[PDB]
Order: sequence, then C-alpha cells, then structure tokens
Amino acid sequence: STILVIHGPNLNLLGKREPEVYGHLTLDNINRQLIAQAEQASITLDTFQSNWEGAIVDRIHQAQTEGVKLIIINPAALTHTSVALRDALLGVAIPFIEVHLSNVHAREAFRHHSYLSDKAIGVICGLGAKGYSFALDYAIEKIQP
Amino acid sequence: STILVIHGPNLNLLGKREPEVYGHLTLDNINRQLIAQAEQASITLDTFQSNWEGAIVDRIHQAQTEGVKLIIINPAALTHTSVALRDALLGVAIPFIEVHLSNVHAREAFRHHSYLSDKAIGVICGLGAKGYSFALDYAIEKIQP
Amino acid sequence: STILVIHGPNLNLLGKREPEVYGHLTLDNINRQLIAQAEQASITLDTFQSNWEGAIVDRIHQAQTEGVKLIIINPAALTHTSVALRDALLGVAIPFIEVHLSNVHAREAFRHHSYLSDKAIGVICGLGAKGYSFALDYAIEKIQP
Amino acid sequence: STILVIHGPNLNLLGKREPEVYGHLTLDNINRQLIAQAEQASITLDTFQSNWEGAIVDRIHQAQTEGVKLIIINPAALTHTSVALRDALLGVAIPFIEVHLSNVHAREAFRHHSYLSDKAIGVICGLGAKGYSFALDYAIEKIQP
Amino acid sequence: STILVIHGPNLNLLGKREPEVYGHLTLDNINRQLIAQAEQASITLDTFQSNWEGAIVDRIHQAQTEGVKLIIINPAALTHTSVALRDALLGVAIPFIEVHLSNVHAREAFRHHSYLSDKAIGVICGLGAKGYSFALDYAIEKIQP
Amino acid sequence: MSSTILVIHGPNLNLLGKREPEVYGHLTLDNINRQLIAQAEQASITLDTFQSNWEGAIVDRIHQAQTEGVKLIIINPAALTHTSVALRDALLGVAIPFIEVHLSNVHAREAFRHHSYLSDKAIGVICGLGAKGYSFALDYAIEKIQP
Amino acid sequence: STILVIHGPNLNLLGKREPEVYGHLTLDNINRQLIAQAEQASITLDTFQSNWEGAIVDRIHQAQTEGVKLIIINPAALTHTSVALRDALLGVAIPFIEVHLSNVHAREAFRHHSYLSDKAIGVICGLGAKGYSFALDYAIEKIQP
Amino acid sequence: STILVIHGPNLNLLGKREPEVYGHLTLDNINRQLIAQAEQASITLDTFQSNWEGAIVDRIHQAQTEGVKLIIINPAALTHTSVALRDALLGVAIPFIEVHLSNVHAREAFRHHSYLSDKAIGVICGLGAKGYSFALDYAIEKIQP
Amino acid sequence: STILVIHGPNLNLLGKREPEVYGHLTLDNINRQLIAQAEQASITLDTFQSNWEGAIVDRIHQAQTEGVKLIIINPAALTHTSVALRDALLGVAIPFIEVHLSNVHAREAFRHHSYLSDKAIGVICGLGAKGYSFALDYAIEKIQP
Amino acid sequence: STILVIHGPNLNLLGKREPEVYGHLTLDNINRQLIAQAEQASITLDTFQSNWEGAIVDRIHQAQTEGVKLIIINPAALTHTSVALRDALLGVAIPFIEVHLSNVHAREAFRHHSYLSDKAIGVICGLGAKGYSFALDYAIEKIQP
Amino acid sequence: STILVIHGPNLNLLGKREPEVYGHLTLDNINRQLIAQAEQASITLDTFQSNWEGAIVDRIHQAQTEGVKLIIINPAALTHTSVALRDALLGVAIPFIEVHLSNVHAREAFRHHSYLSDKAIGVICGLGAKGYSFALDYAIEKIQP
Amino acid sequence: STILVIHGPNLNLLGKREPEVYGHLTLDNINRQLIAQAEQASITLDTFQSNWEGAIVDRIHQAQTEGVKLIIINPAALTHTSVALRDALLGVAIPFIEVHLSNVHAREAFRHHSYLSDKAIGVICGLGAKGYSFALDYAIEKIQP
Repeated sequence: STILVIHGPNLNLLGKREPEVYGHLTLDNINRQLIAQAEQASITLDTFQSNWEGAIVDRIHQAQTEGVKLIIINPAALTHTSVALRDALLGVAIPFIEVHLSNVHAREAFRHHSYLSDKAIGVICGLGAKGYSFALDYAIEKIQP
Repeated sequence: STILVIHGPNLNLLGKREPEVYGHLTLDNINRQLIAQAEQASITLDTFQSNWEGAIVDRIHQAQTEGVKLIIINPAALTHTSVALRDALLGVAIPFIEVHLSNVHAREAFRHHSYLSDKAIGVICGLGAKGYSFALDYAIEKIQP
Repeated sequence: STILVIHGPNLNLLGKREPEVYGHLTLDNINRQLIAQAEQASITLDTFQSNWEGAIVDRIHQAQTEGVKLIIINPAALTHTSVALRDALLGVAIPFIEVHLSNVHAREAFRHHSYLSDKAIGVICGLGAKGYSFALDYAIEKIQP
Repeated sequence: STILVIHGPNLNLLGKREPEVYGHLTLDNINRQLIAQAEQASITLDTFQSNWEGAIVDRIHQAQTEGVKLIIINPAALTHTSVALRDALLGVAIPFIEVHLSNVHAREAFRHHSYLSDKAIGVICGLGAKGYSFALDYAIEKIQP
Repeated sequence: STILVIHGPNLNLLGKREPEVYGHLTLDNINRQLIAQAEQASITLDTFQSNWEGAIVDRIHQAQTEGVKLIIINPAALTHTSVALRDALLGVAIPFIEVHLSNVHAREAFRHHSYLSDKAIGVICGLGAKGYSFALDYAIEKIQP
Repeated sequence: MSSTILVIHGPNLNLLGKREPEVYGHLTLDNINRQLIAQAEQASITLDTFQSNWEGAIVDRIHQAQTEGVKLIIINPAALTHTSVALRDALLGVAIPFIEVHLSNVHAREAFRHHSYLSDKAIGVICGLGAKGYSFALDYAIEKIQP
Repeated sequence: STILVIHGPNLNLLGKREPEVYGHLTLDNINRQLIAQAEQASITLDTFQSNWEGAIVDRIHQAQTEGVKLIIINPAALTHTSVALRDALLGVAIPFIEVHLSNVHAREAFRHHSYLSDKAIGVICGLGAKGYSFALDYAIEKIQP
Repeated sequence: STILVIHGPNLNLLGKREPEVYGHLTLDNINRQLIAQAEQASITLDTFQSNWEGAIVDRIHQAQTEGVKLIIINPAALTHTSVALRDALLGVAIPFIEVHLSNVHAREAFRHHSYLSDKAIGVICGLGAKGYSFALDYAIEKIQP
Repeated sequence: STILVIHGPNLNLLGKREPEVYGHLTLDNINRQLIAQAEQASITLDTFQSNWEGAIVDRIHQAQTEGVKLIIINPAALTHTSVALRDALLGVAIPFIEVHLSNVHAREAFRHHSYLSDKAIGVICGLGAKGYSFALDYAIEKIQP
Repeated sequence: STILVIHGPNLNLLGKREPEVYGHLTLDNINRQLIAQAEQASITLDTFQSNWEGAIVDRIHQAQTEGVKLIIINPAALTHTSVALRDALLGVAIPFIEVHLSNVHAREAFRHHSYLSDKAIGVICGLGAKGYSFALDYAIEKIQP
Repeated sequence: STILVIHGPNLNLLGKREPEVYGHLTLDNINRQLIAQAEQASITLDTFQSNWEGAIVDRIHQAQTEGVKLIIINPAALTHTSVALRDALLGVAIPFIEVHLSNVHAREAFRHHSYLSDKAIGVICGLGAKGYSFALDYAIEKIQP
Repeated sequence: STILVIHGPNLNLLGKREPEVYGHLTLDNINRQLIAQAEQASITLDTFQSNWEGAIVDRIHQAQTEGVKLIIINPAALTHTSVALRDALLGVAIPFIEVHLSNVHAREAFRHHSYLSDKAIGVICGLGAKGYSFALDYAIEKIQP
C-alpha cells in the first residue's frame, strides 16, 4: 500500500524568504514529518513537488502504474486553473484529498474556485502543515482499517 | 482552557435514518469521541447542538463569558445563510475552525458559498467524523504548545 | 400521524390585517377545512404554524418519529432563505408538496427562487386556500389509491 | 360559460413510448377526465393541442371571439421560449392558469424560467394529470361561485 | 414588390378589444395608409401578417425572388426570440427597418433584447402607427433619391 | 400596553460595549435605549424597546406591535437585514411603517452587506452615524406622529 | 418655444471631419431644416447644442419656464451615462422623443443601454438626420391634433 | 426510414443567391449525395426541410412511428432557441447527431448556446456539406457494424 | 466656511412644479433652515447647488482652501455616476455625510449603487428635508467639544 | 510533414484503465489508423502527444518551419484553459480542426468554453476516434482537390 | 501645437495635501518637465487641465482646428465614466496615449474599466510622472522618425 | 543580474517569421537593445524567454537567489491564465513591471483580465518594443537614483 503526496508550484519556496515573514517551516520539513508518520504505520509514502503542470500530470499517470492507492495533493495555484490536473486524477481514478496550508477563502475571490475540490474525498485548508498530517492520518485509516 | 464544539441544524439526525443509508454514526458518538480526546489532553470541552439559529448565537455569546478559547463549528445549513452567526463569532472574537462531514463542493452550487469560511482559521470538509477530531487536535496544539 | 400540514412565518396573520387586502379567510379556517377533508377520507391530519425556523425544523424531525407519510408545507418567506428546512425534509425523507396562497412569480424577483421546490413532489401557487385542499387531495390519492 | 384547455408541443406523446417507464396516461385520457369534470358542473369545455406555436396563438385569438372566460394552459416547452404566447394571452385578456405534469424546478436550470407564470392567476407543477383537474376545479369555482 | 411590410404575431388584434382600451386603429387601417403613401411615390408596396414564424420566414424567402428592395418589419414578440427570422433577413440580404408601435424599453427587461435590431438599418419604437409611415418615408427616399 | 413607537434591535447588538470597551467603544445597548426613552418622554410619546438574537422572536414582537397600536417601528435588524425575508413580510403584513437604522456604515464593509430585504420598504434609512442614528429616526417619527 | 431640439456632445462635429465619414451634413443644416419644417406648421422651435452636461440640464430647466411642450433630444454619448439628464427630463415633466443618427444597437455593447429610452415617448435610431424630422412631424401632430 | 436527415429553417436558401460568390452547393445537392451514400450501404434514408418549427416537431414524431433509428439534424437557428425540438427528440428517444455547415463558435456569442448539443451523440460544425456525410458514415457504422 | 452643504443636479427644481404633487418645499427653504440651525450653534455654514459636475468638483477643491471641516452632500443623480466627485472628496480629505430626500432603495435598481456611500461617514435617505438637518446636527456635535 | 495531428494531456491514457470501463482503443491505435489513411492519399502525416503545454506550443512552432499545412488537434483539457495554445496556432497561422472523442457539451459547464473553437475551421466532438478520421478526410480534400 | 497634454479632474490637487502624504510633485512640475522635453526636440507642446468634462471635450475639438497630431491624456476619473470623451477623441480622429500616475489595476474593481483604453495607441499606468515623459518620447519618435 | 527581463510564450515568433506582422522586429533585436541600454547605465541585465510556464516560474525563483532587484515581464498569454506566475512573483517579492507590445484592451474581452497587473508597479501596453525600454528606464531610475 502506497500513498503519494504531491505539492504544486511555488511550495518549494516555503521557509526560504525571511523565515520571520511566513515562518521557518520548509517543504523538506513537511515531507520528513509525513514520511516518519507513514513509517510508523508501515505505509510506503512517496512525495513529489514541481512548478511544472506537465510534470505533475506525468507523476499522476505514473502513480497509476505503481499501484498508489491514495493521493494527497496541495495543487497550490493550479487548483484554480488546471483542468488537466482534474482530468489526470479522474483518468487514473485514484482517490485524493486536497490540502492547502493557508485559508484560500480568506484571500482574493479568484482563489475561491477549484477544479479539483468537487472530486476530492475532502479538503483541508488553513491549518498549516498539520493539514497534510491529518490527510495522511485519514488515508492510513482508510487503506488499513 | 475551554473548547466549545457547536453543531448546527439537522446534525441530530445522524445515524437515525436507515443506518444502512448514510451510516451508523451518531452525533452522540462524535461527541463521546471528542470528549475522550480532550480529556486525554486535560482540556475541558463542551458541546452544543441546536436546530435554532438564535440558540446557537446565544450559545456563542455565553462562550465569551465562559472564557472559551476556540470554537469548532459545524454550522451545517447555516454556513450558507447565516450572517448572524458570522457576526456572533466576530463579535465575541473567539477563533474558530469550520467543519463539515461531507464534501460541500461536491453538492449543489449554493452549498459552495459560506458566510463563515473566510473568517475561520481553517476549514475541513468531507472527512466524516474524523474532521472534528483533526480540528480538535489542531486546537489542542494551538492552546497548549 | 399520517399527513402533516406546515405553515411558515407570518401565515398566522391571514384575515387579521384588514379584510380589505387578502380577504376574510384565516389560518384557522384553512386548518378546519383540511381536517374535515382528511376525516372524510379517514386520514389523520396534523397542523402546525410557527414564525420560528427552528420550531419548524424540530416539527419536521418529530414527524419522522410519528410515521407521517407526507408533508404539505407553505414555507412562506422561508422558501427563499432556508437551507435548514430543505435539509430537514431531505434528512427525514418525507415527501412533500409545496403550497403558496399567492402567485410568487408575480412578485419581486427574489421570490422566484426556492430552496425547496426542486425537491418537492410538486408545487401549487396562486390559487389561494384551495391550493392546500388540492395538495391534500393529491396526498390522499397517493397514500390510499 | 366556457373554459379552454390548451396543450403545447410534444404533449401528444404522452403514454406512447414504453408506457411502463414514463407511464400509461395519454393526452386523450387527460381530456376525458376534464370533460367529465366540466359536464358534472354544466360547464362547456374545449381542448386543443398542437406542436405549432402559430396554431396555439390562433387558437387563443379564437377563444376571445368565442367568449372563453378562462384558459388552462400547459405550454410545455413554449413556457421557456414563447413571448408570442404571452402576448396572445395578454392581448385577449383572458385569465389563465398554468399547468405542468412534471416538476420543472427539478429539471435543467433553463426550465426554471417562464414567459407566462408571472401573468398567470397561478401555477401548478409536478402533480401529474391531477394538476389539470385542480386548475379546472378552481376555474369552475371562480366562474360559478 | 419593391417594399414589403411585415407584421408579426398578435398585431391582427389591433383595434379588436374594446376600441376604447388601446384605441380604434386596426392593422388594416395601417396597411391602407402605407399603400396610399407608397402609391404617391409610385412604389409598389406589399403587406403581410402572421402569427406563425414559419409563414414569415417563407414570406421573406419569397421576397428575395420578387426583387423586394427593402423590408419594413414589426416582428412584435419575435424580435426577442427568433434567430430564424434574423437568419432569413440576412440570408436573403434584403435591408430592413424595425418598427414597434409601443416603446419596448418602457416594458419588462426581456423586451430590451432583440435578435434583429443590430442588423437593421434602424429602429423606430413608441411612435404608434406613424412609425411605419416614417420607415416608409425613409425607404422611399433611399430607393428613389 | 400600548406604545406608540417600538424600537427593535436585531442579533448581536446586545454585545455593544462588552468587548474591550477601548476596541469598538464604551456605548451599550442599554445606554441607547435609555437615551431614546428620555427623548420620547420629553415629547410625551410612549416608546418600547426589544432586542433578540432569534428571528422568530422579532417576528413575534412585530405581530404583537400590531395589537398594541404601535404607529411606527424603528428597527436595526443588524445581520438580518441581509437575510430575512420573514422580517420583511412581518413588517409588510402588519403594515406598520418603519425606519431602518445601522450604527456602522454598511456600504463601507463587505459586498454582501450592500443588499437589504428591508430598505426598499422603509420610509428611510440611516447608517453610519452611530447611536445618534436612532435619535434622528425617533425625532423624524415624533414629528410625523405629532405635527 | 413650443418645441425644443437638444443636441448632445460632439454633434457639433457633424460634417467637419472629411467630406466622408458621416458625410457633408452639418448640425446647422439639420437645424435649418427643422426650423423650416416647424415654421410651415406655425410652431415655434428652438434648438440647443452643448458638450457640457450641465448646460443641457440647465437648458431643460429653462424649457419648463418657457412653456416648451415637447423635447426632441439626441443625447449622443450622454444617453449611456447621464442619470442627471434623465432626472432633469422627469423633473420638468416635459415629454420627449429620443433620436440617434446612427444605429446604436449595431455598435459596442455599452451603447445598447440608455438612461432615457424607457421614459421617452419613443425612440428613432439609425435613420440619419431624417430621424429628427420624423420626430418633429410626430410632435407637431401630437401638439396640434 | 432507417435514417432521417432533418434540415432546419433557411437551409433551403443554400446556393440560391449569386452562387459564384455565396456558394454553388444546394440543399438538393446535399440530399442527393447522402441518398447515394446510404444506397451504397443498403440503408434507407429520408430527408426533410422546413422553416416551420412545428413541421419539424411533427416530422420527428412521425419518425418514431416509421422505425427511424437515427436522426441527423442541422437545426440551423433553432439550435439556439427551440426547447420544443429538444423535447421532441428526447420524447421519441431517437439518437441524433447535430450538424452545422458553418463554424457557430466563430460567430456571435448567442450562437455558442444550443438546446440540443448536450443530448446529441455528437456534433460536427464548420466542415461544410461533408459534415453531413461524416455523420452519415458514423450512423451507418453504428446501425450496421 | 466651517460646514459646507452641497446640492447636486436638479435639486433646484424642488417645489417648482405643481407644488401640490411634490410639495411646496424649495431648495431655498431648505438652505434657510440649515443656515438658521448652524447660526444657533455659532457655526458658519455655506451652501452650493449646481447642475454641472465640474462646478461641484471645483467647489470641493475651494472648500479645502477655506478650511471646511465637514461636507454634507446630496449628490442627487451624481451619486450613481461620478467617480470624479468621489475623487474630489477623497483628494481634499474632508469628511462627508451623504443625504437623499427620497428613499433611493425604493426606486430603480441602478439607483442602488453609489460611488460615494462607502467613503461617507454615513448616509441618510428617505427622510425628506429633515435628513439635511440631522446630518447638520451630527456634524455640529462632532466639530464642537 | 504535410498534416500534423496533436493530442493534448491525458490522451495517452486511452485504453489503459480496465479496457472494459471506457473501451479498448488506444492512442496508438488511433495514430495507426490515421497514418494508414494519409498514406492511402499520399499525404505525409505526423503525430504528437504531450501532457506539457510548453511541449505542445514548441511542437506547433516547429510545424511552421516544417511546412505543415494543417493541424488536427485534440487539445483535451487545454481547450478550456490555454490562451498560449491559441496564440501559438494563430501566430504560426496554420489552419486547424479541433477534435474531441467525447461530447464535451454533455459534461460540466466549464467544458462548454474553448479558447480554440472560434478560430478553428471546424470542430468535431463526441464521435469517438472516427472524429479524427473525418477531420483527416476533410483536410485531405482541402489540401488536394 | 503639435502635441497636446490633457489632464482630467482632480489632477490639479497633485502635491497640495501634506506634501509628505502623496509627495511633493505638482501638476505644474509635470508640465514644466514635458515642455522642456518637447523643446529639446523642437516640438510645440500645449497643456490643459480641467475638472469639467465639457471643457475637456471642447479642448479636444479645438485641438483638431489647431492641427494637433497626438494627444497624451490622463483622463483621471473620467476614464471610467465618460463616453463623451471617447467620442470626442474618435470624432476628431487624433491618436492618443492614455496615461495614469497610479496603477489603476491595484485599486477598486470599478477602476479596471476604461472607455478609452481600447482606442488608445497604448496605455501607461503606475509609473508616476515619468509615464507622461515616456508617452511624450513615443509621440516624438512617431511624429519625427 | 540586477534586472531580469522575462518574455512569455510565443514571443520567440516575433518579427520575421511574423505572428502575422507587417514587421521585421525580433525578440533578439529587443534583447540587444535592452542589453545596450542597461550597459550604458552600468546595470547588469539578464533576459529569458520560454513557452513553458514551469520554466518561467523556475526562472523567477532563480532570480531571488541571484539578487535580482526588479523584473520586467511580458507574460504574453500567461497574463490571463497563470496564477502560478502571480504566486511566484509575490513569493520571491521582487517588484515587477508588466509590459505588452500590443494594446491588449483593443482585443478580445478575455484579454482584458490579468493575474499580474494589480501587483505590478505598473503596466505598459501597446507601445511596441519601446515599452520594454521605458520600463527599463524607469527601473534604472528607481534602482540608481
């Protein structure tokens, strides 16, 4: 049983600019936490980040061939824009949970719309890095009850 | 340190109709799980459910006088309709997390709008009863780091 | 207790506020007519009015426990605003007919939208008090063909 | 005293296609039941169906010269498209009740709009063929109190 | 034959209902006036009215074969609904003037939209029967300068 | 009872002056009511006051006003201005003329606050003038009822 | 002045920019034709043009004191922007006809909307200068009927 | 009889105006090509054209009684306006392919909406007369694999 | 000099037409009342009315150089159209109260939008001339300790 | 080289998931059929698929330098999102036909809008793999006789 | 004048209010810079500012009679509201460049729309006073290459 | 690199080749001009073009690590579609100026919306290649006053 965590564009910047501005937490820190959590449950977990939509689509297609059972995805800005991503997830038919670090509803009106949310199992937003850890918890329970 | 869990209208019906339809889980089951989780962390947790918007608003006002530090609220249908509830939460200035059992983005278009989400710390939807636990876990960390 | 007739807010004013405007007919007159009609068919009929949304939602929940088979509802202003009501009717899964005394389509544009109509069996509007009798006639035929 | 019942396009198909899914009831059956109801009250009742809008408009004009006192109209698909029909009914100034077999609010969004309903005495939808009878019962009461 | 006047649905009702309500003027009166006005200028003028959109479209096609140089059209309700009419006028490439007796901008908001106006040479509305006369005067001047 | 003027305060207005009286000020709902009652007494007009967080209670109070011979309602519906058709239908149903009041400027806030189910049926509206808006409404009402 | 003709901004440019775009016809030519036409009917006709909305509003006020019985107005660009003009015409309660040289429906979408048309007796557009004469003809018949 | 080709209003004009500039190809030419194509596959093919919506709706009804298996329809302007047509095709339940000679997406925004396209098997637009042949080829393969 | 009262276009017409219909009150009456009220508090009050937006903008600029502390403005029609006015008031940074005699919300939908209201201290509408007095009362309180 | 066939994102999944779900046909099968069809007409045909928008844009730029005369494109999800793709096709000025396997009008509303369709020669949707063959057939005719 | 610089309403306020707030730069300073820049290229340059729309329309008309070859215009608030200005510039057919000191896209949503931008040669916004110099530079190059 | 110039998709096509231009100017010409201009001011300038959004995003991230002080960006089509780009520029917090060669407001309505403009210092459009030079001039002034 395999779980894949996908991080969308710009998330690589976490913790890089003036770690007093938006905090010290990095993408690598998040991935480490998740890997450890998954190891504790004897679940294999892979992670992927890219700024390039095509790479993310290719990565989803590959997940199908690897037997991935569930995707945890923070599509970042692609949530609002990418029908290709939606069609990738639906095309491979791997269930997914959508996660955002920040509360997208508290920001500009264009951020209120998603091409993924309605097909997700569920969505977590605004709880920071712990959102990913919750999604993973849910996923573990669902894969190994 | 006190946490208040508020459940909105119709959530009292959980598990009542044909427990083969939408499942066996009851509101009372959810509350018992949360109370046990909070007790494990030595946090006092209250719960409240009502079908009446006024009762909910009155309960939020009371929370201010009780020193409640965080509200976990499943407003159910009121998320789409109640400005009064938004003004109650902002008026008492108690931070809150919004929770839904089901994925509201997968339903009718009118369910995509919330008078609360933009002012929440964050939102969890579609993860069933575990969403409330995740919220509680976040809240515990935040109140007692 | 077989058929339940629900009247929403302000309908208690019928026949009170100048017999000039909308005539001499009262809510109590309507209920009497309906009770007699139901008695003629050996059907038990209960009636309920409230200005309070929560009271109506509670009444609907009670109906499920009483074995009510069909609801005839004039939600009055709540037709345009109450998702809670929709969710109550759907949550107890009692079929309903929506009734309005007046022709809502002939009034302000905000009255053209309903949170109920699309889930009703059907809708009668603009036929005065007879609209409740027609609904009842339909309901009787359906319950006892 | 005369009543005219008008049926719009495609209603001639009722009961024709696979009567065991869309039902058995025909347009002629509806007419029979209305005629009988009218004959019981000693009211002359005419009926008309066409798939051509022009024929319907012409029929309405003829109704004016015949002294028709009330029109019961199921415009079917015309309700969403025909201003000409609205203008015919207003031009002759014969009051009308609008009827649909099916619940149009439960169907596609474009079916939610009507060029007639705001000018109708009232509207009945979703109650099957009994909606025409209810309309007729109202009309009889109104013409002969 | 040189000029064709087309009247749309319901205009045959002019002057029929309580000639004290909306006046004594008939369609026939208007046609007589326009015929005389055309004769004065040695222009052959034809007229047509119908409640059936197909008959109008056919008439427009016939105009092309008759060498009609300009159409004066009061499409009545069809202005708001008929793309077929728009396409018939464009398809035969005969220039037209749109006329309405009443001020359509003063009525319901749906009457503010036309499938013809943008392709007309011009539009006259709200000037009663004289509007047709004005249109004819323009058309005469244009055809014989 | 009979009250010639009824003042109605919608949900959350009971919170006025309660949270950190340095944040949104010291003025309380009770202070507003006392000012209005003194103003009305000065004109020999009977005034009643009502606040609730429950929409049904407000509707019930409006119905009760009819039976008490109330001649004008001064109403701050607060959040219900944007959501309550029931409130509109209560006021229209009893046919008591009303003036709509808001302490804050609603036009300066979120876009959903720009829409009201009441304003178009009000005699008029006062917003953004704080507690004085109620007094002005009351002054207008007094003039209209006793010219 | 019994009839007042108002021309809005930019109409002073008619005939100035190239013998060809709107052709050789000038504002002064139009005014001379109208004056001659009105003289033929023994009607006093004044004219006014300005680029300044305030000057037009002022001129409409002055019309009320002069006993003007009808206004013929080409508001030009002000039709789409000026509520003040609407309120001036309604405030003095002088009936008016709206005229445009060009067919405003054939142009950009923002030209489709008028703050005047719905309060005009009627509207003439796209018939060039003759549109003003037609309006004048109508006005003459209406005043000396 | 097995396949019915329906052409909507104005399509009879094809090839009639100044063929050397506006196209030589005629509706009759299109029909003759399709008839030959169908004969080659031993499929019986009927054709129909009308400017009258009712004629088309009647024709579609008659198709059901003739055992037509598939309709190829160019509704022309009716595609944007006619619910009646949509309801006729759905009411007889005969699958259809929608064809347009021109590319409708390249024209006015109102031409981007169809009351048929969503219920068609598929749509071909902008390929001229070959679009019909392609539809026919698909239809032949589907009926006789 | 301390308080400036600005009246927008058309307000000069108050009391001028058929005083019985819109009443006897004039703009001069209003100005006299307000002058007397200000004199009673020892405040200097100036007044200005114009039909010309540029005059109003110029007036506001002058107010800055005269030390005006507060503007009471009835922009009339300009409220719905004039960004220039908004930018004048903001540019001079003089606080203002917006006043309307009539209830703008009770009128056409375009009157519901303001380019001023959101930057006003507050707004008074529908209370007739007394609205200007109330605004003045508020201003006096605010300016004097 | 003379014709280029472009497939957008996720089309590489065709036939891969449970060939009983959405069928056995693969992208390669489609390509083979088209290559054979082009060879029959002595036309060179190239094919290209990618999940990455930038690859597609680069491929289109390359086409210009290879003398490609026509593009047959299935942009898949990119049709709804990619202005870059539109600008590539218009920038190299190679005419194109848009193809879709499925009927996009039968799906979610966001799939009804295209950044390509209005600039395509034409569009084929919902006819499965044969849509590409039809497009190719048209293209051959157009390039050759 | 070869080049005319037009400043719209409220731009006379630049540098007047607390030159520490929005800076020390004045309208006169800008005009001086531009006049010097034009003198260096031997181009005659005029400037104009007004708070009155009519004055600006009159000044554009006067520019035509002075042989002005290009206009550089900062319409300020009039860019969102003035069709009269658009029609003045198009009517005299003098090409123009639109300039704004501030970035209008960064402000309220109503500032995102312009009645001039789509007919300008180009637009510069947000570069402060230098935007006028850049426009002038471009204009110089275009007039004297 | 002190200043980075970024060019979006399809701009590589400029000039000879022609995106359909009467014009010889290339992307390389533009870059040469800008490099020479920057060298004249002793500023280091880098340039980048790509048809791949991910490449651009990566390049913006790299700019942060290189100490780039200001970005001049012509996002071309991405301006309308890419939230990832907006988030990249905001995430690295490098100020930017948005440039377009053509006047985007003069084109299709979808080109009127930008995900960047509101966060840019400013915008230049429609001034051709000089727009970049202007931006560069501004930037130089700002970085070295």
